[PDB]
Amino acid sequence: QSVLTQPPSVSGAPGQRVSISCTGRSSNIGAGYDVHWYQQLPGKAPKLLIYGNTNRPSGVPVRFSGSMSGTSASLAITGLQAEDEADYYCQSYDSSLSGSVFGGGTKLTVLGQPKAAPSVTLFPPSSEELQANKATLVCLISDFYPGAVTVAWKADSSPVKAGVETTTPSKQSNNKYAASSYLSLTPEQWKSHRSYSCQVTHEGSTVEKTVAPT
Amino acid sequence: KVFGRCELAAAMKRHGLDNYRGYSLGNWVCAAKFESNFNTQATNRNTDGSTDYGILQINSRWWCNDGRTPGSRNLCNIPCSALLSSDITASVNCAKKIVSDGNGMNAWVAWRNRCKGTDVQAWIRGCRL
Amino acid sequence: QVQLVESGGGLVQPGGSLRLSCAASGFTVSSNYMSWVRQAPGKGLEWVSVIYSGGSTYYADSVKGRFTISRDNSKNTLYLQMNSLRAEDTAVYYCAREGRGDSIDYWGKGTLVTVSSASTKGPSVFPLAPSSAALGCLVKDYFPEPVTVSWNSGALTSGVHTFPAVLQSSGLYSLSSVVTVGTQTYICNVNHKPSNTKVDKRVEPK
Repeated sequence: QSVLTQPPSVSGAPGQRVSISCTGRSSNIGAGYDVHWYQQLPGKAPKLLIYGNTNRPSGVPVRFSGSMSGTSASLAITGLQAEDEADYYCQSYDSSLSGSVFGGGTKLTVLGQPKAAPSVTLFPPSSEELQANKATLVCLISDFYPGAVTVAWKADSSPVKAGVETTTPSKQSNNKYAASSYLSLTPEQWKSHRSYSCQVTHEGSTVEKTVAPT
Repeated sequence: KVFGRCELAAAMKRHGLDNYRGYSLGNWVCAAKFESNFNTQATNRNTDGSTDYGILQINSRWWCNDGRTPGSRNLCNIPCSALLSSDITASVNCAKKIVSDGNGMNAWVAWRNRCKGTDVQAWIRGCRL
Repeated sequence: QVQLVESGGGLVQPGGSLRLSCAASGFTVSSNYMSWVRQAPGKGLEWVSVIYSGGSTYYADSVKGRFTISRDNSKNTLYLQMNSLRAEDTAVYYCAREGRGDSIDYWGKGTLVTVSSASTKGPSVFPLAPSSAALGCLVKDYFPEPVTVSWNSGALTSGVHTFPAVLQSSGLYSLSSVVTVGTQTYICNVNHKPSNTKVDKRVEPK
């Protein structure tokens, strides 16, 4: 992913004509070896999008087109759609390396999608876990767009930083995101407070879930 | 000389290209189609000043001498004109050496783009071989 | 119809050896161009190796000498024998069928290969009892990834949500699976294959 380069990110608006460049060299594109393109949706294997610079396999919409000129290739999307949000990869053959080569990949972003508030569910430590001398507070965040959330935990009213483990938001099967936060406590720490709170901030908008020992 | 596909398949078979270095006869016929259109006399200038010669479009920068490619190597130790004969012996012998370089049949840009991974047996299908 | 199924993936120690398999159906592996493509977590696609229809083999410089691509006609399977495995060989390995000009026609689902000195660790499963409705299971402190959480051996798939796992300070993973709904029996079937952990949990309101 070094002899073929791509921009790491490309951002477009709905209906916009955008393009993703694939910069090669004399040992690959320059030599005349055709460029192939792949679209990789979250949690999926890649799928062939364009083959032999310009050909579209069956099932690929007409808004996808490819072009090649000199030492570079271009993947063009005319009339950008929310469903096109994915990672895009160019691929060719390099005579200096004697094998197939991929570009570094381009994360395509479609900016104009409806902003989705995070669905927040907080769970207290289970009885079974407390019997094992452990306490885990589980704060689950789903169906949110864009994919940037902050998690703040509270012990009664004072904020807590220790034992906090939060995942980076990752894309679901619908362009909305999923995130999780875990608060690791001892059963003694858990019972020493009247309540614990999970504070999820998404777009200045704050949502709070509260659990208490019982 | 412009070969017919079955006539070339027959010639390439007699010259020992069927499964040579792991490439079935169909690969060599397909490569010759997309390189020269089965024309032994085909010549094509490259933008680096080199020229491709014959039925398998063998390049003067590495494999043959055409006396007009400064920085050329002549690895097949032959004048490029010898690759233009009606008899494919010289082109077959230089192709056997080329396919043994680090890239296999990918040395032929057209074989990689047009033939590799396709039904190459279609190029010899129907020929009484 | 055309199918590519990878297996043989998992945890191995550095300097260790692992053999990946890719059982194919819908075509003859001996008559096709087959390749292996890998993807390190959160990274790009990296071409590993290829076997031609006529048997020629090619490798990425990063795996040269250490890896061997092969195929068996009897079993219609493609193999990837990996030796002297290193931390950087950690990736999701894809079996691939090539089309025209080394373009890839079909891909498998991928198999995770983790090259680490850390030991396999089965998870502890805990019920996330309904509000006193959303209820689920906590799949705590496991290594390596992945884990599958089914409901009544697949019977329930409707309204389920298994979340991506957190990589804790301890180097162990934890994840949570919910389902939006005291009469029916909910049994979160957790399955962590690297440690044989197959558990059937139970979530009623406490």
